[PDB]
Amino acid sequence: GNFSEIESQGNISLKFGFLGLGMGGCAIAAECANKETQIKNNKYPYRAILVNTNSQDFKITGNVRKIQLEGYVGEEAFVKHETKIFEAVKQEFEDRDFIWITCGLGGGTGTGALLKAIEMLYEHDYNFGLLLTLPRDAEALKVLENATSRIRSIAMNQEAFGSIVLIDNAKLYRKFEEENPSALANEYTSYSNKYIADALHEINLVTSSFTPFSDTHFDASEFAQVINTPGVLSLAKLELKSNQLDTENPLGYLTQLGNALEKGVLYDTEREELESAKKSALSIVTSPLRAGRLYNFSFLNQMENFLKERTPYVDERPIAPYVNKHTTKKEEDIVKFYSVVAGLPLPKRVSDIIDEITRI
Repeated sequence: GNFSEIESQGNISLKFGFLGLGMGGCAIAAECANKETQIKNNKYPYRAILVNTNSQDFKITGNVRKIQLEGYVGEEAFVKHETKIFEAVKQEFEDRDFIWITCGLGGGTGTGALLKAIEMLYEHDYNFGLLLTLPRDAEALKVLENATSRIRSIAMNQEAFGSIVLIDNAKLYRKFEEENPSALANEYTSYSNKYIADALHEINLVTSSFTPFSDTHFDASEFAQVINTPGVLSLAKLELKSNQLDTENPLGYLTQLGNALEKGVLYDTEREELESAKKSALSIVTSPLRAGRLYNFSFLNQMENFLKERTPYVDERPIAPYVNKHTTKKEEDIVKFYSVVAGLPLPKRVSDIIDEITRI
């Protein structure tokens, strides 16, 4: 999670704002807003407004704005402080390009308050999306079936806003374990918030920090397009050595790429759900020496066909080759892939719950 080298010489594509709701949501939002970079004249690129009831845990500059709902978060308390909530949005997010309403599902923040925030930003013409966590415990999602749940209205109105970035806590916890086998569970949240913040910051950075090798780009404007696409969005990342990108024995590297597309950075996507994507963008980044030998029609055409067959309904999916002119000798043979796939369907676990609600 250290992008100091890339930052000093690069930039971010979108000035993100984060509207956190509830503990988990506010925790993620705060972490993103606390983000410190070496980007020149943009030390703290992200801003956040944290909406939560009063609490000591709430223990979480000037880039952050806290809004207490008292109650010492439900639809009622949200609506009862909506004027102050919106005034803070009006005063803190004027220079933002995109707002992420950050909320935990199955947690202590109802979908009722979530829908009200979505209605707010929509009625006021903001560019915004959803950054939502799914609980490690399935049993926690049953809350979505409760009498006051508005998960169905949110799902049915996906076209009103941008991408829904889902975060699978079960997934991040395992990465946390396999990563830090000696750490205590009590340390997970910290790691998690940081992983989420880094994932979003990384793609935001990569899309405005390197030199395009061709006329095909995955730049700030294309990133904006994808991020503003309705439906679920999945981020994927892969690093390989030059010697594996052998277009004559494509299975090694393509197997790795296909696996990365399904086992994303924050959520896992089924082959059949990916096939359902509406938008797709992918960037490759490597050294000047490697770029010269790697970026030819054989490789790029092979890449285009592979991706086309996996996301058949994507109108135009750019394969954008880039060169990191600042690549060290040690990183010289490394080839990095950054993928964004948008307009994905909601995952089965959530989708089954919505269908149950429609029946009822």
